[PDB]
Amino acid sequence: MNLYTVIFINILLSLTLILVAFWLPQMNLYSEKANPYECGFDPTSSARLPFSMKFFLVAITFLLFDLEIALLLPLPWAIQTIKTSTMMIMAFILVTILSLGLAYEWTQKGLEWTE
Amino acid sequence: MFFINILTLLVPILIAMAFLTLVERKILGYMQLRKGPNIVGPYGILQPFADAMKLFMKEPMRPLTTSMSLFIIAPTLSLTLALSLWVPLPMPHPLINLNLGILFILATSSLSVYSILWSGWASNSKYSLFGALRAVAQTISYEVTMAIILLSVLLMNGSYSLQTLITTQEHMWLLLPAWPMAMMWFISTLAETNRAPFDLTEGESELVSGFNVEYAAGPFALFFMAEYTNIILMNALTTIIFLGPLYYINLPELYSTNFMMEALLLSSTFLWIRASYPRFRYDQLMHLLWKNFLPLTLALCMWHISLPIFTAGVPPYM
Amino acid sequence: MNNYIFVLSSLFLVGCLGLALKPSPIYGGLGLIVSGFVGCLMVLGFGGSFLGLMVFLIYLGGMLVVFGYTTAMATEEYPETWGSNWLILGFLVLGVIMEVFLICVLNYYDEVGVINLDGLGDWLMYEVDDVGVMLEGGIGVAAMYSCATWMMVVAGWSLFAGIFIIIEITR
Amino acid sequence: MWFEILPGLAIMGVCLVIPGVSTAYIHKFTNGGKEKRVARVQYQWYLMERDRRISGVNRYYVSKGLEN
Amino acid sequence: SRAEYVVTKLDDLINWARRSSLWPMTFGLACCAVEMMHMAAPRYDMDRFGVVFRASPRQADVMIVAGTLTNKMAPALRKVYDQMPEPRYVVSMGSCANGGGYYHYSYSVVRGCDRIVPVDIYVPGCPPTAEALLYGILQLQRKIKREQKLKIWYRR
Amino acid sequence: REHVGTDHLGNKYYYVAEYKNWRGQTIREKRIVEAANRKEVDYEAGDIPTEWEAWIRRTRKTPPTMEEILKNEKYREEIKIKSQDFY
Amino acid sequence: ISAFLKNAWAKEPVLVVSFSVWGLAIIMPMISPYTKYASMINKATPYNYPVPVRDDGNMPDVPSHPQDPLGPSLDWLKNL
Amino acid sequence: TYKYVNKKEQESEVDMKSATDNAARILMWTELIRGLGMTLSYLFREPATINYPFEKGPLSPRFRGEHALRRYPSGEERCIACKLCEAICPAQAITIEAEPRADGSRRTTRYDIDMTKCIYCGFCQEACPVDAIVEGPNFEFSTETHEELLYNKEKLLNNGDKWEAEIAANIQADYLYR
Amino acid sequence: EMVRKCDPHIGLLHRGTEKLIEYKTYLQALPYFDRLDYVSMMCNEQAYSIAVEKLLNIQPPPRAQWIRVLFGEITRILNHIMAVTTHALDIGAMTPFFWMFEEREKMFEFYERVSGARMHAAYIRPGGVHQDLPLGLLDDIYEFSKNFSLRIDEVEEMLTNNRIWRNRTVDIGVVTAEDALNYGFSGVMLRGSGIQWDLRKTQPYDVYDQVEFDVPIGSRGDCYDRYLCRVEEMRQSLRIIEQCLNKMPPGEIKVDDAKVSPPKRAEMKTSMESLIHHFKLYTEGYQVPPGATYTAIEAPKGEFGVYLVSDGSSRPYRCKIKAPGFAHLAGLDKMSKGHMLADVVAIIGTQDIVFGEIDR
Ligand SMILES: CCCCCCCCCCCCCCCCCC(=O)OC[C@H](COP(=O)(O)OCCN)OC(=O)CCCCCCCCCCCCCCCCC
Ligand code: SF4
Ligand code: SF4
Ligand code: SF4
Repeated sequence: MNLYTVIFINILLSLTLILVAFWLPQMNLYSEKANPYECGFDPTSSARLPFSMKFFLVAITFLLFDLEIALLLPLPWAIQTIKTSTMMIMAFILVTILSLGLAYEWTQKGLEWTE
Repeated sequence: MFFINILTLLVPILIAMAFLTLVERKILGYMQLRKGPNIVGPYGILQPFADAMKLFMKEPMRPLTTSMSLFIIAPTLSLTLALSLWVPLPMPHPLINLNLGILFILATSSLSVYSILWSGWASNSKYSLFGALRAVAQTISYEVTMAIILLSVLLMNGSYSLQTLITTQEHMWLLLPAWPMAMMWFISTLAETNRAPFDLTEGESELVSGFNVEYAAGPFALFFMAEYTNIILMNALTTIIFLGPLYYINLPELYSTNFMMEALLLSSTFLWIRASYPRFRYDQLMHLLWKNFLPLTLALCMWHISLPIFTAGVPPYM
Repeated sequence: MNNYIFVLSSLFLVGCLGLALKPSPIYGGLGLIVSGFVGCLMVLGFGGSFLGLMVFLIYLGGMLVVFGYTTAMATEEYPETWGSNWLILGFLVLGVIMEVFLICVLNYYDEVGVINLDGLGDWLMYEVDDVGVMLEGGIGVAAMYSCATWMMVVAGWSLFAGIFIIIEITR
Repeated sequence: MWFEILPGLAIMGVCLVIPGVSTAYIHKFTNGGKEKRVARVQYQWYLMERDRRISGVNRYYVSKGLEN
Repeated sequence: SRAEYVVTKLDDLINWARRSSLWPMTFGLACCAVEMMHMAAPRYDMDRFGVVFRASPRQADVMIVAGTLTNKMAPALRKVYDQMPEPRYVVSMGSCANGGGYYHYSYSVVRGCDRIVPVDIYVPGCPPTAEALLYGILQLQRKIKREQKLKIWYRR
Repeated sequence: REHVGTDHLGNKYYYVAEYKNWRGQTIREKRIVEAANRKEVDYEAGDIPTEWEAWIRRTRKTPPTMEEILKNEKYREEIKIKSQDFY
Repeated sequence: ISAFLKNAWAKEPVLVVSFSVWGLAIIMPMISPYTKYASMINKATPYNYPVPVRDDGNMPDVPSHPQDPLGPSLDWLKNL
Repeated sequence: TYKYVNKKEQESEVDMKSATDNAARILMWTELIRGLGMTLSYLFREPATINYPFEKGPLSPRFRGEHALRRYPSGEERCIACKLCEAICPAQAITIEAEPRADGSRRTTRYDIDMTKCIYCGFCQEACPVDAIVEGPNFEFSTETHEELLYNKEKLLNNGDKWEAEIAANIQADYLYR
Repeated sequence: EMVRKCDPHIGLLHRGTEKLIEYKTYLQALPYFDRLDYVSMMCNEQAYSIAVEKLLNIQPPPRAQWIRVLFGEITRILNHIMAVTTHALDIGAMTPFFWMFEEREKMFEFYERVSGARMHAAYIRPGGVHQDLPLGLLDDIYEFSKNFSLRIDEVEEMLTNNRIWRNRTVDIGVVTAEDALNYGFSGVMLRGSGIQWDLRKTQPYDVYDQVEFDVPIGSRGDCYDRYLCRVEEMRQSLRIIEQCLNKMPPGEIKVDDAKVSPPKRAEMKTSMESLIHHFKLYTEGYQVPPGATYTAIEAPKGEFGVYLVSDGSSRPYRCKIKAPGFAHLAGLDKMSKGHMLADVVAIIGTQDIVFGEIDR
């Protein structure tokens, strides 16, 4: 109940600040004020056109590494096991596999950016 | 009474951030050979409130090309998460004792990125999109190593609960066993808060302003408030994890004071660095992390898996 | 507090329906993050902590990458939201009202078979080791490092080969 | 000089020490002189529930000694 | 005392906030921008008066027109002024901007920024001394100090 | 610090040479004013005697003598008269 | 090929330290004399009720009281 | 004569001590710590900022500021409508129209300087044969409306009267250099 | 964020300086040259003065030449501080800007004391300098110069060996020597790629032939190299300032030919010839012989040149100013290839440009 209460109070505080901000100041709205901004000269195209990403490979690699962090996180409870040999061996294997994958992607110029 | 506790945890934190703005400006001034603010009240103590007032009283803007939904949501989310992350912290007794406190912090901070992302997309402006995608790159950098750093220190902590760290550091700081982890953690916090040198998501030089280019008045105020709350939060997290304060069950206030001292010093160090150093190019930030921090972080993770086993020092669960 | 888990599940269904109506991928990812949060809350209510926190963390990262790709590749000049097209809006509202009607129909037809709006919340958690010590899902998930080692072996190979696979596909 | 940084830093320090002290004192006051019990595990929750049922006032912090 | 008294004090607080925190937009067109930089420099330190530069016009208050306003530039200046959120003020520094300045009789130069935007404070010079621009900023603060917006509404 | 003058308007001037404090940081020399009002916003040109400003900005090497200013009060006031005669 | 390692230590120190600590992590558990004690301590940590066993008269080793001299002893941990 | 700023030196300078030094520099962020130390050194210095409004920066006797029209000590106006200032002004701000007074002297019916067209060069006080037009030490005269910056004869003469003593002192200080 | 193509759109500060000058006398046109490169004012006006003196066949006096070189080098300190510090700010590092703008303020104090204006001085005029140095100015300049070394060393401690600075500048905007020459770059842009060149040495003017200094020269032809050259050039300029301070000669400050230089005011108030000369010089102005010339000086940004055409009248016929930035910024598209927006942000600084001179 307490976590819910504190988070709801935070949400209400933020929303109240937003409402004050949007309903206190004097508003004069016209098209030039409401148009996008680009350093003084009108836009030449939309902002919704495709915006090529030069780090897509490392994005997907970040997905994979996030899941491997996922595999690693149970370690604080695991270390309490009675089969310490197996636990340590398996953790070493997992970390070594992570490192070797990173090394392969490094040597194949994967962490570099397309141009 | 829990509501009184909520007030006593939120109001002082908001005031602390408000005055962190002034402290940053004055420290930068005195380090750049100028006095900084010193007119708005004695020694410029009213400047934060003056600026907050001005921002909340300046017109709020709804540009015609914006997705008003996310445009209004993302700032609110930013401030909400900034305030929320303070909940689980033990100083020394936490407002909310979560068993998986560190995982809570990780998940909430990771969600903070979506405020920047959605704001940058909703602005529907070119610089805003640049900022959002640079934030994507910054997160892809820091998170992978942040998680392993916390895991490596947790292998000695014994559990994911933050309150356990006090008892773990009852005799010494975690820094001494794991300064190598601590420095990477410090740089990673620097990156996470979007602070300089890694201040790329709002690189005033390259981009006039990142996500917050179309945001003005109170929404922009909310973004800034979330930023300077997160600075203090991360410095507090460092103070708790490493740089352990002193806990004497009879004298909690000693822990409270030691924590305030160390957190203030580290938060000042943030501004010190901001003034000292230039900015990275976000490709160079990503390379820094992935090709320097990540290898060493992984190697230290294996080292800290081994150390409990071969030192016969596995920590107690519970 | 009796309808808590049912309300969470219903909100999850609403989020998944929004995803199914396949709006612009940005708003789809937003709805998916909301659904992930709801699922985390459901798991926590059932008492599993690690699993719920875990989906939340993993999918914050995953939907970040999804955002990156959609804005780099899956973008139109005029992205379509739920309310952009009356077809999608009408079928969204229709989904809500039809699901409510189905819930009521099942409730009346059989009050116990599937949905039991009477006594909702009575049958959530069945048994608990009141004096037990380790019961949290963390231990069960840590079983991978000791007993279900084959499981971690297959998962780790999956990720390892995944790295090579994506490298070659993106070549 | 550099002494003029200290004012705002003093306001900082007071506002950052208030939370911990306040929460500690509130916990003690609202749990009857003893810092809040922690239920990291179902066993501790069971003990706290037993204390609540034994108190006779439905408060876990109210304790009963050999006199009972 | 009276609703007038409370409204006057509220207006005083409003203007105290606005004048104590005013953020010039990073606009600079010619030499006079150099003296603006010097005003930013340690010796005078604009920040001391609460004045801090911001890049996005969306987050600014005062536009310091520093330099000549060429015909080619005029549309951009007008749009950034329009895109600034209200309340907003315009400070004109240098002869280049107050009027045509040295280049007043030229075919390209707009004879004064006041023609393209409504000006509040005119700072003369060539370049106006950083001290002169600081005095102009204080003058603008005085102008804000006398606003009576809330009072005019209540009497309205 | 030193005092140097309290003009008719009310402003008080000081001179402060170079001194080095505790650690000998070497505080730089100053020529300061203390005005009738201690708020910067309320400062308007002409609040300071024109002669006094000179020594503040180092154009005038030595501080003015109040009588010297008093003469300036004369000439300025009645110079507007003699020009009315001479057309 | 000591020159290779030494130039690596000069130009790319991070990789060298990473590989070195990786090797040390793999090696030390075999070298260390205290490795045996980890599993013994984990087994010692008693997290479940020690269910008593019916005394059929053919059980000399198992004790009849916690304070009896028979059964497991944890003095090796008490002065590990 | 030349000097290479960044000439590449020697590639064979290899020692265990030197490699350790380089690795320590890389891993321990030595230069970054050095920069932090430099910034801290700055922190504790006296700030150079001047409490502007009550403390004003140095100005020399030659300062070129606000134009002013002096008077002869008797009360006569020094300007005799020679118009050299108008002829020379690079920006064509001065406009003068003069007539012969009753006595027969030259006097300016109107003397107008457009201070928004003036570039404060000083060529007017340079070329005034009777030291009539002088650019006073004042620099604080920002106005709230464009029409107040179009100075006229009365405004210029009043400025001269107001700043006479300091204008006179600067002129005595400087005339030898001129 | 890859920059495929760069298309500068200049002229947003074009004010028709060159057309205006055709309606103004030579002295009346001198102030225009302060307004061009507004961070190297005195060097600009020195270029104009040299051109006009070349046409007139007049030679400035020794003390005037020595003062002109002294203040040209002080102006070079100003410009190089501006370039380095604004480059640092643009990259991200900000403290050096304030640290060195304090020194720039002191230097503006010297400017004002000698001319009466902080910048846009209009001091160096055809035929010498307007007024002689005020007493004590040399001593104050010496006091400034004896300590400027500490400030420059501190800035170098900040940025030179910084790994962040090195990563953000080194190997950025590489320009080969042949392409530099062909594109028409000048000054530090050439000396960074390694072309040994400096007008002060190869084509001397004023007393530069009598002052000893070194010309820093690059090696890798990148932003880091050019920044190093700029810093070392500030040091060499300090050397030259010392030389000038010790070598200031006595004498007059303007050519004693009242048909080109205005007479002394005291004499103008006594001698008829002086009064007539003052009158005609400040009205019609001196007449320049019919001719045409091109003069160039190593302005702090590069080779600043004016192609002046005279038709025998008191007003110039055609004045074409070669801003060293006009050739530079054109090569922006070439320099920024395969580099991203941040690297472009940086490359703009190294070109060391003021749009006043670019647009004229
Ligand atoms: C006993 C057996 C077991 C023993 C195990 C222990 C083995 C020894 C391990 C020693 C290594 C310690 C960890 C060092 C991590 C440093 C990573 C690194 O190598 O530096 C990366 C970078 C250097 O720059 P760069 O040249 O790009 O590096 C690549 C060169 N090819 O450096 C950078 O990233 C710097 C750029 C960011 C600058 C951020 C500003 C920081 C300012 C200083 C902070 C000072 C305080 C830090 C302490 C915080 C405490 C909480
Ligand atoms: S007003 Fe004068 S100093 Fe300012 S930009 Fe124009 S010409 Fe240069
Ligand atoms: S200072 Fe120069 S521009 Fe101004 S009025 Fe005098 S001559 Fe004309
Ligand atoms: S130059 Fe002097 S005397 Fe001649 S018109 Fe001008 S002010 Fe009068």
